[PDB]
Amino acid sequence: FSHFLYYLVLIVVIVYGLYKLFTGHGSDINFGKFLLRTSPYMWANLGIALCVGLSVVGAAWGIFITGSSMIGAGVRAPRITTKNLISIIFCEVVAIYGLIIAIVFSSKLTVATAENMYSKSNLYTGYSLFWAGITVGASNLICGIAVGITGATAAISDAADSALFVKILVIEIFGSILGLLGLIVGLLMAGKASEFQ
Amino acid sequence: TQAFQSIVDAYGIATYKEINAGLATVVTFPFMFAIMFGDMGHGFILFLMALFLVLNERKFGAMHRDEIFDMAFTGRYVLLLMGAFSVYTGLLYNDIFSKSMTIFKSGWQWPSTFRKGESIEAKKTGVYPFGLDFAWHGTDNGLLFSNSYKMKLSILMGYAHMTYSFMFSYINYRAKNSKVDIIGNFIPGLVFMQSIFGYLSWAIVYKWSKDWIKDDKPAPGLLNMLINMFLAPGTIDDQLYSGQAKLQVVLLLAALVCVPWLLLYKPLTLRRLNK
Amino acid sequence: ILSSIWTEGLLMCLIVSALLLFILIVALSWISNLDITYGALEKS
Amino acid sequence: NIYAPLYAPFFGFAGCAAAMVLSCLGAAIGTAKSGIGIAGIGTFKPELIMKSLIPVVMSGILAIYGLVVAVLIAGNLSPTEDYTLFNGFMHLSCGLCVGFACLSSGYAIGMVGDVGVRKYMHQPRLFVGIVLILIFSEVLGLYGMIVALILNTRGS
Amino acid sequence: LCPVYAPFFGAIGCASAIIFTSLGAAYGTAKSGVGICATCVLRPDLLFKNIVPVIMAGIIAIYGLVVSVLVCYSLGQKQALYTGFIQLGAGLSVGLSGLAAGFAIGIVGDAGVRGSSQQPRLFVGMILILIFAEVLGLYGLIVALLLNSRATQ
Amino acid sequence: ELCPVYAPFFGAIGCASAIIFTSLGAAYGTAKSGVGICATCVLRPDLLFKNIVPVIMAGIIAIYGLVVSVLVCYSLGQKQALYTGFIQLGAGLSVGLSGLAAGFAIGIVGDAGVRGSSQQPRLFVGMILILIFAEVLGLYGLIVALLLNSRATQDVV
Amino acid sequence: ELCPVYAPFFGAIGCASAIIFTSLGAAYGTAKSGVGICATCVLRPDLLFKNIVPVIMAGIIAIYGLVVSVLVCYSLGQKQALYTGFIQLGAGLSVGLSGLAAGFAIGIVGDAGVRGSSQQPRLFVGMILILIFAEVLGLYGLIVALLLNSRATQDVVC
Amino acid sequence: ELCPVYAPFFGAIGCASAIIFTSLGAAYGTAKSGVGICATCVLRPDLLFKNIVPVIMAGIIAIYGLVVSVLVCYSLGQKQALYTGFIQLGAGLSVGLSGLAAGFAIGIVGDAGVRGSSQQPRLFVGMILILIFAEVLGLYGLIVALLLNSRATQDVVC
Amino acid sequence: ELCPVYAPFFGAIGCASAIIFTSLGAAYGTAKSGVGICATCVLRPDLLFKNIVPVIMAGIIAIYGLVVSVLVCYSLGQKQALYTGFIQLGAGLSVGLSGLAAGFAIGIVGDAGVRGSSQQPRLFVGMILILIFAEVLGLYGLIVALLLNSRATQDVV
Amino acid sequence: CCTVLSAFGVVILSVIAHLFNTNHESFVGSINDPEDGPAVAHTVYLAALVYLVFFVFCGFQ
Amino acid sequence: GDVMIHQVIHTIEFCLNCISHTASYLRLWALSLAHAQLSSVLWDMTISNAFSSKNSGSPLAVMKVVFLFAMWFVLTVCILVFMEGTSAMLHALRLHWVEAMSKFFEGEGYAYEPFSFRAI
Amino acid sequence: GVYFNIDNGFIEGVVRGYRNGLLSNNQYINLTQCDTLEDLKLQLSSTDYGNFLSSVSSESLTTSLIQEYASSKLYHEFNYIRDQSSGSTRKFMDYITYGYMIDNVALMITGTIHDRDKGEILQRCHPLGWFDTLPTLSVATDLESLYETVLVDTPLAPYFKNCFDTAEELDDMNIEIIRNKLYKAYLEDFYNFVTEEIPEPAKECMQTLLGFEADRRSINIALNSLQSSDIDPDLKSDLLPNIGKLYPLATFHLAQAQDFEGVRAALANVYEYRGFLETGNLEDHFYQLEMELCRDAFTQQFAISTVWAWMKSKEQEVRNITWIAECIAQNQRERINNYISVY
Amino acid sequence: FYTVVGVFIVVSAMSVLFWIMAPKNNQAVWRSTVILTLAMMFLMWAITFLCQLHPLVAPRRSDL
Repeated sequence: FSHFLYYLVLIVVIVYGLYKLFTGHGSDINFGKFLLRTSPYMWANLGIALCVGLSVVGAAWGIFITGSSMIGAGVRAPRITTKNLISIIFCEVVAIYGLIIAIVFSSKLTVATAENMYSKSNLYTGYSLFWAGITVGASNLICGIAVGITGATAAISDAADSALFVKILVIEIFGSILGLLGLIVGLLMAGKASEFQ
Repeated sequence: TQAFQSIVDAYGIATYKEINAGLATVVTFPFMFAIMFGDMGHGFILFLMALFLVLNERKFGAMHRDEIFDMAFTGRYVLLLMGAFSVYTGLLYNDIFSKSMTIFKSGWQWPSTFRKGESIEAKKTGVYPFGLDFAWHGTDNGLLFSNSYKMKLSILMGYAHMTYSFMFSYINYRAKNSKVDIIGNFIPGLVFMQSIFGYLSWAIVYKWSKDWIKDDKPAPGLLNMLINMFLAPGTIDDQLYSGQAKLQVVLLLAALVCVPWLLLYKPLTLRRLNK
Repeated sequence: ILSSIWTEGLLMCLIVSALLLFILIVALSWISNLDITYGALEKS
Repeated sequence: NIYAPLYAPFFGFAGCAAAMVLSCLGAAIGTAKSGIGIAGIGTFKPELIMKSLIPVVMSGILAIYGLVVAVLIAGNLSPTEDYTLFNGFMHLSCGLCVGFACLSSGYAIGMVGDVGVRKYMHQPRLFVGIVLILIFSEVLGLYGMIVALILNTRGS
Repeated sequence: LCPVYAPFFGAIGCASAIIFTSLGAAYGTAKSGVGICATCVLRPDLLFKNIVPVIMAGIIAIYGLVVSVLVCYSLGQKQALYTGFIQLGAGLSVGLSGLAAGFAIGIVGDAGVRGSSQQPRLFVGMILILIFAEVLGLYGLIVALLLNSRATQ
Repeated sequence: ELCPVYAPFFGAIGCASAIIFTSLGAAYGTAKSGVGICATCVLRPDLLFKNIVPVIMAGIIAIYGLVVSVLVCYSLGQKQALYTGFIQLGAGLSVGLSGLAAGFAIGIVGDAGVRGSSQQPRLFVGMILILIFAEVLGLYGLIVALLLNSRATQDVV
Repeated sequence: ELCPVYAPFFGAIGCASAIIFTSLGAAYGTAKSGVGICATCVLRPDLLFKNIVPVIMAGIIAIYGLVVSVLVCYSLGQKQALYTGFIQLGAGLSVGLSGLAAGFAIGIVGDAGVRGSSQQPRLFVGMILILIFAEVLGLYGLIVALLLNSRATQDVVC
Repeated sequence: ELCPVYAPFFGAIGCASAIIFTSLGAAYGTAKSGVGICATCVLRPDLLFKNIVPVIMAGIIAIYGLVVSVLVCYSLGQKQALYTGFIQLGAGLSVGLSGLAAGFAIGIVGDAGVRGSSQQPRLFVGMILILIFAEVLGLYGLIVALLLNSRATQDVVC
Repeated sequence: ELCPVYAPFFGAIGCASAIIFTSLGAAYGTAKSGVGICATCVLRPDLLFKNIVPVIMAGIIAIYGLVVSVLVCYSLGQKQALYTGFIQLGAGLSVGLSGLAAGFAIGIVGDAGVRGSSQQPRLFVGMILILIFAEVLGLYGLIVALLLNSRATQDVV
Repeated sequence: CCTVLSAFGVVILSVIAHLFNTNHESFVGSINDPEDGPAVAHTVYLAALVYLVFFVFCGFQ
Repeated sequence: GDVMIHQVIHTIEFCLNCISHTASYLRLWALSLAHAQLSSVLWDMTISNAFSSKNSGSPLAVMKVVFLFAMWFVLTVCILVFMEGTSAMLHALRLHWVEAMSKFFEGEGYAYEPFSFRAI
Repeated sequence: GVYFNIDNGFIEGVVRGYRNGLLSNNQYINLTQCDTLEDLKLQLSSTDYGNFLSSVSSESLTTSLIQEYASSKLYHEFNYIRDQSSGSTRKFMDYITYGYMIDNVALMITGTIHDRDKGEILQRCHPLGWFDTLPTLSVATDLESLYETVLVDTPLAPYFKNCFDTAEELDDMNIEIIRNKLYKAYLEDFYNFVTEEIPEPAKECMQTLLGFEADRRSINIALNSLQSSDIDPDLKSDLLPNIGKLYPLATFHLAQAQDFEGVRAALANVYEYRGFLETGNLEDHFYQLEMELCRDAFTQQFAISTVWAWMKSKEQEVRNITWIAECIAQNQRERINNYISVY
Repeated sequence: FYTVVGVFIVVSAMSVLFWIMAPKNNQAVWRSTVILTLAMMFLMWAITFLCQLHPLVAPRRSDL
């Protein structure tokens, strides 16, 4: 039924676009004026909220992936249940990344005067906070899921042999590069963005 | 020190005659707790329910303890310190069940004649003697100041904890009498950590030291100072100290020279000692 | 002006209420996939 | 200026986000799917694990490929300088042609370098062919990064 | 500056702050309560120490209730879009965070209370895992209570 | 402008959804946990009248929806503000989509609990304790909707 | 009116698509054939370098996409015709969604070919011939896009 | 009005479609029949250059797409009638989405024919007979697209 | 106004759709019948040219599309009425989506009849008799589009 | 456990009643705070006496 | 090969962790903000409602204060002490296990457990 | 591997823990050095079997009681893993036990033709293949009155689709036909279940583990039909499963295989089963290939095929322990190292 | 700032005077607990004093 709706929305978009284009009014579907006239606080607050939301839905994702297999693998070998908690920690740090980026973004969130409200800088710092919240929340989502998967494999290879956890912790390190790189990119994107003035 | 030892040995049993990590834990774990748990009201409750177990440790020792209360009574001295530091830090904050304490003289005075319901500022008279100031309580922008203070507090205390626990590695490699491990891991680690985040922790203190309003200078942003120290070296938009643009290049080169040095010193000198 | 029907405010209420409804549909599809382990409740 | 409208940084920060999110998605698929195959042979011949960490490293390079172009798009974005819509469309395209390039290269490295590592515990002569197929599947993101760099220098 | 559609975002933020948080708390209660009911038919003396995942899922819903109450005391007929979208962000933050934290507490909790009946050393393990999943609701509550303080300034 | 013509639409949807989604939640809680009663009272029918508590705690969610539907219904008007319609939509959704979750949790916990309470009679107290935490979700949604509906027509123009 | 301001959007997404869908097809052709290479050279180690020809054959598809995307990139302009953007969008789709097809074909042929060529040594020539017939699809897409891209900026005006 | 600015868009996506939807049917006819050659010639490798006729007849429809894409490409202009763009879109769809059908039919018939022609050698002349009917479905689309493209710029004005 | 600029769009979509969907139906009817033939005469190859009837009757309903996609193609002008484009779209759809159904029916009846006609020799007459009813579907679609296309330019202005 | 809550109810509410009686600015000093100090102190001190009754009654248990 | 690869992993891990731990110590600000704001908005919901200069000495106005102090105190003890300080305890614990015991702590040893009848 | 650990997180990690109790080659060599069944019990007590024969005490300890209790703890571990399963996993666990239900049906209705007592023909039945109407197969003789009375409410009811009851009641010749045909329809249904609802990493490595069961059953039916069967190939082809690697070209030649060479030349064209019928014990070839296919099903992580690969490996472990304890109790040690160990 | 250095002098001199006057029974936990706790108390005092020595943000409220 979802494929029927995906086809129906596509058919309605094609029929509306071709009807609007054939009648000489095709510039009325104006995405640029939509970007110019929507409020920058929508993009800013939506970016902050999706940053701290999608970091947490990746952190909590990885936490259950390498938590349920840690508890399952700890039934026969209970000497992993404290040492291997660093795999919970590596997928938990992607939430503090999104938190400390969301607070730094919300510091740039003041009341702009209505005479200069849809200005160049106010609209720039809405766009920048939106996409720099998206590129941090999605990167921490994907990093949390990857660290959870490579910690769920580590929690079972630890219970197999003790000398394997040191060898497969390296894969968790290379997986946890990603959230820190998103942490860097989201600070470079909203680095030149000013407050709302 | 038994509860701290069990806490630190749950993670990893140390190797033979290594520096014990449960001997710096005995202060830092209740103190890093208290930085997160800062309140004289909740801290006194936790100190009181810990001191109830400390004063009654003879009747509770000869007793069958279930797992939760065995956890709580095995650490009856971790909770006494976790309450005793929480009272200290919640006296540093003005947070007594989320209320302020008008103990000392304030550094901020409010204007005497003002209309009702309007937004007013306070004029700085002095500085508050011990702890945070109590004129930030029912304040609109008090939470911005507490964000700045607690963020820089966390940065400096994490820097202090990391540079304190990094010296124990040097003491380990000195007790093992391995200068190869020292020159391969400690020194390229030390002048990589201190040249970036030691510089950040110094810059926070130096921004706190300068006035930036009496001097009529712009207060520099320290986030986009460390962003621009790696991206655009030598370009300083808001100058923080004299000689900044040429000293940050030296610190950047000292940090970047230790990425090949820490990676290439020890294997290439273990290979040289097999010839 | 952007439009007279699809104005600047309606069209960004229908984006907020589409994101929220997407999160709602995802979460309800998570809770709909929740099944009980019946073998650990029977006598057998 | 009719060639530099004020909504143009939307498509530049979209280029930043498409250059970072999809490239770290490809890097994460490539490191997780391959770490499954590396940890699967953890018990059967554990000595072949530290040699088999190459499809994890070559997956992590795909995030550096997106990092470079995300830095180079975010360095051309300032609220005080003029910024053409041509530049914004060009940054959207150079992030979009490196994100799906690194995504496809990460899918290829993840599908190759776990089957190869998982069959490598039987035949120790597979390793040269595994590294060769990983190079052929890792230049896929290098092609997209080359297009992104040429496109960034063209659009500014 | 303060339009007529501006309290839609605040009212829907106050809605979503309890809706998504109660969905997450309901998943964390139901999935981890199945594990309690499945575990305590062969070893029933672990019934009141396995009750911790549904308590933590309830704490999540309390965190969402706090944001919903604190958003609905700042709603007005003539508020700006600034207040409206900042209440929307304060709703979305605690909504996604409570939803994620409740899903994580539900999936960890039943596995933990099943491993605790076979191995008694896994009770401390499941508690230490669930404490990391509990504070994710706090990590959204921080952004929600910070965006609440910037409502009318 | 402050009181448009399309403003009672959101109020009527808020009056509808408060009873619709709580009836969905209570229906799942009655259904899933009544299948368990009808499956486990063919062998031990002496405890038929104590397994009924998931069904009752599911049916409380429909009363939570009914109260908010009546209180939104007696605040609707032709010339109400758009603010009032937005608040009534929010108060309808805050009870409906939270009592839906509470009813899902009550149905799952009740079906898992009345099947395990016939093999272990000590699990009944734990089932009641989990169902209280499942029913306070809908209670919290009721609290949020009452605090919205008190704010609905207060200083409206 | 004839060279609008939104005109390089179509050329930009045409330059993007010739990398996106072409690298997706080349990645499928390398991955699904490398599964068969790593699955058959367990017991046939000497055929390890004869079996790379599906993977090389799929990498030439990504080279085809690379060439057309670079050659589109060096014709994007700020004051570009909308005809030129339409032609570059068509030339990007013509390489991308045909190199995706050729990559699907090489990925499905090549693993079966390296699974059968380890069992029968005379099936290798047939595998190479079917892979030539599968690669010529992406070659056709490159021919269409190079004949198409050469017509962008021939008689453009305004 | 009669030759608008957006008029080469339909001509460009008709030049693109006639190779996209043609090559992704030719790829199905190559892959689905090549996994039937590589799985059959492990026991009968003397039939290798005889069972490859489904792959050849799947490659012929891609040439059918290539011819129509070239002939639509060399009739594109900046100022062309919208009728010409509609006709070129119709020709591109008529080749592409019918060569896709011909490729599906060749792919489904070809592996069923080559797996059966090694048990009974008198089924090869039946495979060719069914496969000519499966392959003429793209030739019909080529006839429709050439009769469209001959009508494209015949009596166009403005 | 009666003959707009966008009027040849519907005629070109009809001229394409007349052959596109009949090629899909003929492809299905050829593909399943070819699998049925190639799986039914590895044991009895004497029935090879006898069982070719479903492939021929599936190939006829593509000639049904090839007729109308030439008769619509030779009525496409630049300045044509919108009524003509609407009828040519209706004719293309009337042949296409009916020959697609006819091809589905021929493709199912064809392999179901050639896999069973190797056992019973007089199921061949029944197979032809059912395929005639399956091929008159495409014949009916051809009749509908040939009656439409004789009206697309009858009294147009 | 009612004696612990009652002892804290003596101590905390007695300190709160004394801080309302002396017009301390962390309790009276805002506009949203109550206007009359001892009027709130008179009804907090009686609650302190009520919790003292609970502390004495549950102190003999 | 066992020394060069180990030193590459040590270099990547250490240079990653110097950035990744100074941003992970910001949970000392995160959980402090959470504790302060929850202790504020619990006071404001429970006993800020109980403070009123009207009906001074009335039985309803003093049972209001009694019930709201009880509701405040059980919520402070249940959340802000037991189910908040346990999270602060565990976060100060992981700050030792990861951020402090990776700069100097090797941890490859085994415990001294002698042949003893007082441990059987 | 992104949606696996929702319902299958605890289930895999315990089964992965059960995998680590598989005896290695050194733990088998330490069992072949034993002199007494008591020494073998004490050697197994140091493994993860520890104190499973504790209620025996050295007097009633036979080599069949070891096979009883070592398999009984396998069955209780399988029941513990099955009780924590829900949804598609629990259905996958039920589909495993259906193949043991078929063997218990075919073992229960041969104990009534021979008029052996119902209490002793049920202790030989398999405990995992238990359905509630299994003792009530001792009520009728013919197939129709055992289907329409008992086997309709069983989950073996869709598998009686080709069993043609010609009103001949039962000899021993057609109960094997009914057994092979039920197992044929079951292999079809469980392959379609694996292809339909089981996710993709646990799909490709389970289709091979199940097509191997089909190929082994095809070769065993086509090779046991030489000695104790005289049947037509059109009736023999209804017994061979059509899911495997061996079906479309080689089971045809196994259907008209009238001689041993008709089997051997049919299995010479398939690539991984050639050489099985040349040298050595054929049953050992199939068990070795089963263990080599179960070994590389543990190497894929987020897969529910690890349950199948665990229980077949643990059954081979119980068979190896039973073979060793049969060797060290009957004092024959010429083939004590005939165990199969890939772990 | 010199009233931070003046407190550092009297904390550091006290810690040095306790390093040499620690009890001999449990030296490595007397001079490790007391000397480190004075360091951390001084660190949080210096951080909470220097944030208010030269502030950039003034306290601003409406209700007073």
